Amino acid sequence: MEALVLVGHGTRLPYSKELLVKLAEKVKERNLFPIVEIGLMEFSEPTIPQAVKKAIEQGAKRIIVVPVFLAHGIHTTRDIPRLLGLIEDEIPEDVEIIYREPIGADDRIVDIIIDRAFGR
Amino acid sequence: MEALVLVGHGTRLPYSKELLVKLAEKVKERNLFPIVEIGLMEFSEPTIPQAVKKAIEQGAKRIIVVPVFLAHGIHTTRDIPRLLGLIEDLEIPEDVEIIYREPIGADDRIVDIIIDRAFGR
Repeated sequence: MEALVLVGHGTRLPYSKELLVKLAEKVKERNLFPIVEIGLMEFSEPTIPQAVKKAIEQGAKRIIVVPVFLAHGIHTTRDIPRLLGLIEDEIPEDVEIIYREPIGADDRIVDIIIDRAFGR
Repeated sequence: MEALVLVGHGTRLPYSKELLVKLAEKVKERNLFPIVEIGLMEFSEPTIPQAVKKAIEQGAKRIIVVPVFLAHGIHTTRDIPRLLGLIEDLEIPEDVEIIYREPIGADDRIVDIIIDRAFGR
């Protein structure tokens, strides 16, 4: 009934898509959602529309889209919302898209940054 | 003696720089480092070279540069390392040493954050 779709930038290099895959893999083993799908905005498949369609196919009526970006930007305020038909200018059913918020300057980002400083 | 320099993409929108600022503020409040500086790769000040120079001025000899990016990419493999003179293409004293660190990557804590975000927390 619920689907989590992780969505990321995507690059020509593969590292952007490896991350999303890894993250999706880690959320799967937490057994929080029935369906979990990734979608990359550019250069790589699956594409955001592809992910959403796949989630619908597996029977989800709540599609939670989470933007895996540190900071808001044009990609999150325009590009992705369009792709999701949340903004004027992929057509869903009676299903509902719930577009969530980016990572932002979470306390946990500070935690991670500190470890990185020390090579952990 | 040691400086943490947080380095980010930078955009024409301000959100990227605000992120860096907030993070730097939080690191300051943890009292782990003497000098803490942010540098944005494009479109904004301070610039990476500016941040490194500023850190040297305040007297640091260990410059820890952390790339605040989720994933490696050309910006972290090439652009930033050039700006740091770590890779053949501003100018660093013999006294100081750059320690270029690693990105966030698919940390367990990123999964934690993602879940909270999914729930509107």
